[PDB]
Amino acid sequence: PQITLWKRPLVTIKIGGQLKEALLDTGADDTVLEEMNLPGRWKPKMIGGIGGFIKVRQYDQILIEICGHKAIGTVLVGPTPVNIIGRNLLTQIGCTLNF
Amino acid sequence: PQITLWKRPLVTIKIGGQLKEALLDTGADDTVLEEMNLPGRWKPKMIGGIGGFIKVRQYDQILIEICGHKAIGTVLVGPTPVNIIGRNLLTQIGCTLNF
Ligand SMILES: CCC(CC)CN(C[C@@H](O)[C@H](Cc1ccccc1)NC(=O)O[C@H]1CO[C@H]2OCC[C@H]21)S(=O)(=O)c1ccc2ncsc2c1
Repeated sequence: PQITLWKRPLVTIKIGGQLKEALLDTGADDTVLEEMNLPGRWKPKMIGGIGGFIKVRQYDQILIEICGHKAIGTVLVGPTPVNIIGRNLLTQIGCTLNF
Repeated sequence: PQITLWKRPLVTIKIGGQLKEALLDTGADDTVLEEMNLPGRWKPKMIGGIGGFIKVRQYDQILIEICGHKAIGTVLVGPTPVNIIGRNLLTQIGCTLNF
């Protein structure tokens, strides 16, 4: 699909058996999801943005389906106010900026 | 142009007659630039990011050229970690997401 930016680029994703709404975010290096109880091993990490840093849990090789396009990579879980699909997964679904 | 996302989508902008580097950030509602001097009036504003809220100076109707594409809109100036171009200006240059 083609997504205009009049409104936030929110799309439905599937992760860990759950459906969620997430932002297609070209400004996010990594993918950050709202707090969720994923299984498996993880590593602590801190990511910075406007307002400072938040502490997140890094899970590796996590499958996410973004509007039917499958992807697998690193997913950070923490107290983010928004589900954020970052460039690590946007590349995998063939997403591009165009103007 | 068509921009892939294997690298951070950085572009050169011209604002107030000065060239700068900025990040095309579809996850940002607004455009936020690092501390700089801008001519004209400004109002104190607050914006929230992943790490909290910050104080910014809001400049309205500012000319900004992004990759030779002209835009005129609101530009916030404050302690952002990176110069980001938000949807308020991305829409003006006809920017869309495509996958
Ligand atoms: C460093 C570049 C920007 C921050 C400057 C990075 N952000 C992604 C943005 O898209 C962020 C994503 C975002 C969206 C909404 C709430 C919190 C974060 N949006 C944002 O902060 O926009 C602000 C300006 O306009 C306002 O509209 C949204 C908030 C305001 S982020 O959320 O902080 C982020 C995401 C993954 C990541 N991986 C390593 S660092 C890192 C930082």
